[PDB]
Amino acid sequence: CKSDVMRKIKIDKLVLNISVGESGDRLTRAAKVLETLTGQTPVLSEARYTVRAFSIRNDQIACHVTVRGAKAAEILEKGLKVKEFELKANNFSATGNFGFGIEEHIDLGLKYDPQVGIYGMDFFVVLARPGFRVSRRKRMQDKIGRDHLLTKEDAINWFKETYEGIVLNK
Amino acid sequence: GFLKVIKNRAYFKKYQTQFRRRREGKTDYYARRKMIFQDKDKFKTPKYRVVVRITNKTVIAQIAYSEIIGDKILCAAYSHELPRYGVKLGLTNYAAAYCTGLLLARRLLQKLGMDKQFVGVSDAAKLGEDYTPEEVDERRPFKCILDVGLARTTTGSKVFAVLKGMCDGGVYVPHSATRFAGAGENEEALRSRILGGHVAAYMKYLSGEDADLYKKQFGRFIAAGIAPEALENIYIEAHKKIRENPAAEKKEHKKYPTSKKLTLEQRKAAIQAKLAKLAQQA
Amino acid sequence: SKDKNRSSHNQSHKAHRNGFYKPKKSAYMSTKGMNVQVLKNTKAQRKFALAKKLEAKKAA
Amino acid sequence: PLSNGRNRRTRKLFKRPFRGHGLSNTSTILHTYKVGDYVTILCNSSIQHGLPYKAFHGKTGRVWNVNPHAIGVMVNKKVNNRIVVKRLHISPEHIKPSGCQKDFLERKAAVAAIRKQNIQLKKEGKPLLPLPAKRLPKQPRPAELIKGADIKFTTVAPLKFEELY
RNA sequence: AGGUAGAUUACCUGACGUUCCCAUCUGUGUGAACAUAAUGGUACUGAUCAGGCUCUAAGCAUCUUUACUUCCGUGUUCGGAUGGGAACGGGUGUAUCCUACUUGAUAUGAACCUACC
RNA sequence: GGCGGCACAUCUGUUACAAGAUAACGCAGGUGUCCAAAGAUGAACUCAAUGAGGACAGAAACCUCAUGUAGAAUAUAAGGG
RNA sequence: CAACAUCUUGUCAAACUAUGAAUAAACAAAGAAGAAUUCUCAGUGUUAAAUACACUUCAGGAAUUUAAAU
Repeated sequence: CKSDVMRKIKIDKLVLNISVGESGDRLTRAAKVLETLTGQTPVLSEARYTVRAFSIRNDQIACHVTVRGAKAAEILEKGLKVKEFELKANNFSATGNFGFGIEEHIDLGLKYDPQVGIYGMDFFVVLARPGFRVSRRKRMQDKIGRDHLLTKEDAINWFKETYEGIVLNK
Repeated sequence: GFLKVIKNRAYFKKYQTQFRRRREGKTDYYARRKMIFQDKDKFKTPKYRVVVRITNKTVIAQIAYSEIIGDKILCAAYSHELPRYGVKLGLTNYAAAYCTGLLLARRLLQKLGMDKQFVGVSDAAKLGEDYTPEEVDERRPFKCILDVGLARTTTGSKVFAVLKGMCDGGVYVPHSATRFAGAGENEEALRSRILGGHVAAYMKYLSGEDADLYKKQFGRFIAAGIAPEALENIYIEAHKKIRENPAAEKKEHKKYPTSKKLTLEQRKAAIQAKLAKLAQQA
Repeated sequence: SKDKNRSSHNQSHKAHRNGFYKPKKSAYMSTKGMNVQVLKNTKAQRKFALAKKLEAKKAA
Repeated sequence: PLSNGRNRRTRKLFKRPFRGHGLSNTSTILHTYKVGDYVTILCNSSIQHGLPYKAFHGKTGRVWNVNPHAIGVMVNKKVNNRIVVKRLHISPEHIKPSGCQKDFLERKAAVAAIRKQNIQLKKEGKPLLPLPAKRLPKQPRPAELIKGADIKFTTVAPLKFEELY
């Protein structure tokens, strides 16, 4: 009857973001790859503060999407497979999340036409526990206790336990 | 190192806490003060609200009017007492919310004694069409407001299923039929969900799909032997058995003390013992 | 020819020579602008009472 | 030389009380006012609609009419050498019940309790109780004797000056 | 003892750890329809396999904070009044009113209607 | 007096004296507009900033968590909300 | 080294403020005509319906007590 069941970690959100500095053509295709990879329409993110150094307010810059549940675990493994389960100790946030990056998306390399192109992607994994809804529910929204909230090493141990991935300190 | 902690004493000396219930996350004090405000020229004439709150397992419906001392409850009705009327499982359905609302209307009119001239609708073929009580002779029906609370009002929400039951019981609640289970298609779309037609169309579908899923989702229904053809008739009889005996029905409560406060003598001695421990330790 | 702009000197002494004239009681008992329904009830009763009182007068 | 704005010189008058911002209590909109009551006008700057003029702030008036959302208040205003009657219509957020008659209504109740007991005593034939005595300014206290067995003496003399530095 | 609705709006807040859940509440399973969004995360609806892990509630601490009492201190200032002292500046005496900041001790909620235990 | 300026119609803070009134060609500033939405209503959300993470990406691009009593925003001068 | 946090110290604000006097401002201390109680009680309207409540010369009418309330 031990209550460790309610303390099991689980990936509840995986966000994939492609940031390109130009609006149109490149952003149109950068959305298509994210739709083909996951299966849901991404979000065209517009700039918040214009910067002449990067040649960017109202213009749409990036595209992102979040997948949850069984689909989140599938795409995370694909992103980890190309990384070969090689994650630095620095990649893990002090809150209990982590992320990494990808330069070439594997997807459909067969019909690699110049129209589709090659885009780099970044994976960010937001972990959780059963009981985290108490901060997201509309009625009686509260704060999760400090002990229940994750930590840097709690995520690291989860990474080494479910995927048998090592953490390097270089 | 760098902390720049914005939680210092200078931060608290000017902090302004919110209202206790709003600080708790239970009451919207911006819409509440619109549901409370009786006209000033109607001195101490109560303004009634149907406080419809749905927990994970019950449908709490109450009739309240506000005073400076507090809120006074004129009548109440829960779904956990529906087994007395023959409904044993699915106490939070769209079908069980209609029974909870209708039971409250008939329980209330029995108290005021106006339950013989205000009867609403009773037949099962008119469960889907709009009904609002009107003047009988020259006596207006009981008027009440729907307090929804922190619940979004979508076009299927159960808080309007409770409202539909109250209006069918003969209690006037101003509304529009654009947020019921219908508000599209017609009566039979609204009628089917009131009679549990949406629950007794998923048991059949699940039984076709999988046996594990069917027993996982409706495990206690199978033990009770409620076939997907009995739910529709169950709510017909429950409605019949409410309009005939709504007025309630039927000791020592076992306390469990938790900690109790420490007195000054015990609290002071804790410091002294710890201080003495520090002396010998250091 | 610059002149003195304004002074409140001797103003209070003037105001108290014939003191602050309080309003009469009739000022506090006006009814213009009262509640519409309250005035309707009052008119209905005063009309009812006057008709009854006049009826006795004609009777006797 | 100020200006002639409707809300001139209200940097400190209209400021909310310290840590008293936000919504007001619900007793403000739930208190029941009747014609003849005593109220105090207290402008609530958080409600800019129907804000009474700043000269009526803190003035104690009488309720002369009760409308569906507004309370009529009758206050005295001073003019050149006379006093005029001002009739307002204020929402309940900007007013407050007045305690000007708090003690008077208590002495009204004391005399009513005595009068109620007197009629019962007169029926019984027994002598009636007297009405409570009127309030008086602090009277010259009468002569009193002090028992010296539990009396302690402390001499009082001027003190030697001591420097504050 | 718990839940719904509240009134006072920190004695009710914040940080650190801690105790039960037997009912209740919560977290909990799911996505077929109402409904929902980029995402069943939210909101919606259907349910009951498990759990007191977080909620929630009760308590701990030479806890910041907050709320009353004393002290600060009749010390700051002030209403009234000289043919009173001083070249000024400014500051007495007389009949009176009397703060604040800090500090020390105490507390950390009381209370209203309905249902269940 | 003239030249200069508008204290001439007018708003905010201060002079200003804890009701109201209130001087100087006293001080620091403001107006002759702007808005079919920047009016009305309903719903959802929470802001500035800081910390820690994510390929190009760096002090500044976009994504995520946490703290966050308003330190943001509210057409405009200042003061209030 | 700085620099950043944090704990003290010294001195200030007409256009800074938690706190906040003294002096003041506006009420009450019994005028639908100097109180109170008891009985009876009508017209409208609020109200789910009211005998509650609101206004009506504290609608009205009749008795007893009463001149008191710094």
